[PDB]
Amino acid sequence: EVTQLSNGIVVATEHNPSAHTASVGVVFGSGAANENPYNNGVSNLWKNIFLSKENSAVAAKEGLALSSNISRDFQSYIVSSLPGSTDKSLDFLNQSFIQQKANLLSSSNFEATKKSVLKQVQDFEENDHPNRVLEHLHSTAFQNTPLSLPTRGTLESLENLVVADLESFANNHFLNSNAVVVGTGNIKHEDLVNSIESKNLSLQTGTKPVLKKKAAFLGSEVRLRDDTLPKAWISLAVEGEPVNSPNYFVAKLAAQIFGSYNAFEPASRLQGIKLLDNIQEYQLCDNFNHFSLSYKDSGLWGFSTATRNVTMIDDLIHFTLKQWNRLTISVTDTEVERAKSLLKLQLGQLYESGNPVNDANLLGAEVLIKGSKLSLGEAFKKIDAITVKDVKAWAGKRLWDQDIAIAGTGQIEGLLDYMRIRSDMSMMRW
Amino acid sequence: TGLHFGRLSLRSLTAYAPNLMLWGGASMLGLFVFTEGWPKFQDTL
Amino acid sequence: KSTYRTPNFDDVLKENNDADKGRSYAYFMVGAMGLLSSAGAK
Amino acid sequence: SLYKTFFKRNAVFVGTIFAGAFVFQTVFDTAITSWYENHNKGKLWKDVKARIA
Amino acid sequence: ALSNAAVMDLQSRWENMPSTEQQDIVS
Repeated sequence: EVTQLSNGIVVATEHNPSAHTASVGVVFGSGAANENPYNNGVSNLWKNIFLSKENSAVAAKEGLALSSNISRDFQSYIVSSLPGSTDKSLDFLNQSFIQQKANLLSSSNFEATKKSVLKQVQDFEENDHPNRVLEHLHSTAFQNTPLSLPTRGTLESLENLVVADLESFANNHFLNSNAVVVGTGNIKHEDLVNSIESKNLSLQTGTKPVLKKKAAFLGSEVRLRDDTLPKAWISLAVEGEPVNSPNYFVAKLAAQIFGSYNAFEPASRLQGIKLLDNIQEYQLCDNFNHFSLSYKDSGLWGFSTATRNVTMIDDLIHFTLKQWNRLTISVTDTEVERAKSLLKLQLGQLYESGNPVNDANLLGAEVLIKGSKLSLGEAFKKIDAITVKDVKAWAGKRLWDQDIAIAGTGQIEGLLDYMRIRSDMSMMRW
Repeated sequence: TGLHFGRLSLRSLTAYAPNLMLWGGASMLGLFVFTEGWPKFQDTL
Repeated sequence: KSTYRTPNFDDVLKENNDADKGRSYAYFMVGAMGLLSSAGAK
Repeated sequence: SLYKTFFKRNAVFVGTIFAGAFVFQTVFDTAITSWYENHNKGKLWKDVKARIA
Repeated sequence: ALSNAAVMDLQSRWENMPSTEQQDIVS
């Protein structure tokens, strides 16, 4: 059961007696979308300061494990431990992250962390193609709007930061009205609330800055061509649904219909996905996957693919977009029936895995928007209630003759112009 | 649990039928446009 | 300059991008060219 | 919407292309013919034959 | 002084800038 109390800070807890671990954490409603192009990467630097050697050493001496996660809409700082020592994690979180920040922002520590983060971002930008392609897709989809800033930070901006930027961001965003205290695993809600009440655990006053511009989607493309690479990596997307939309689960199911494909695994060549019937003959791709990502203001629905067949890219894109076209007009009931159970198993593993850190992140990110956490059972009935008419109604609105965003790198010379791709979003025979 | 087929499904023929009538209606409109000035077809024009 | 920073396209861009209004204006111009063309071909 | 009725289906988009082109054939033909005769009033055959009265 | 990131190019950055964020710079 999920129990949430608004006394003090918003305290959420999900109790699981079977687990042998307990996680206690703080989730902030600010993310990479709350920063600007001149201090971009301040959140990643804060994360790596919390994860620095001295802080991690003092934590691990007591027997605790530290996790930090940076995203568009939230920042997560989690302390995981054994069930008997769940009170010690609160003490470490109070003493280190909240009460005092002078020790963590010393000159030498800041310089070392800055040099390590610069090295990491430099390695990412050159030797991680499928993920940086998705980052550029975000950066070109939401350009000149908060949601397009990369979460790690750019190489040029990360140099200009000083400790003053970090402390300014901490003053502006680490607030009581922006925070949720989350408890996961083998702990009780009453015990957690009592433990918080015994201490003060006050973060700050409130009134975080309000953004003047809301995120917007622009049809656009960016091409980063490099002929010294062996493949071509391509990510393509349209505007999707945000969190708290009525069509959220319909979006995830429509994504699940096409699924993912790996050419080298024997089993995934026999899937009921009809798209493979066009792909398999000439080995058009090595792998693809479909995504329905949702944020607070907007979302992305699309796919990502990698291939060595540098002379047949347009055929791959054409067949994929013709499979997308089929959703509006001629989706069949068996497709939806398979999609329901595939999605239920897909959602089942996500929310019911052994690791409590994923549960903590999900619960903290959920209560910061909805105000409450949807149960597993009520999720299934909405999934089971989906019909063919709903899928057709959603697809006729979100992907029929709509603008797209594209991002590719590698031997993308075979990738045709924008308009030729944009015309594939309709059939013209219907 | 099997639908009548010949490489073309029965379910997919009923899904295209409303559009097939619309395409048929769009074709008659194209016939009157291209066969205007025909005196015999002017009997119903 | 970082690749993530994108060049200024402001003088080219429309103030309000509404898909239903935007695709309707483009389709009407294409439709007009088709309507006169069908008349000429006939 | 106006888009959902006309431009969504390519079956009905080309139908109203042909339907609008059907009307334009006769309306434009009569509009041009009348101005041409009006600009040349008093010269055409039906005006000379009308003068014989 | 003041942090280099904030002051530099604080012209094109004046607009589209949170009100509480821009009231700290003038203090």
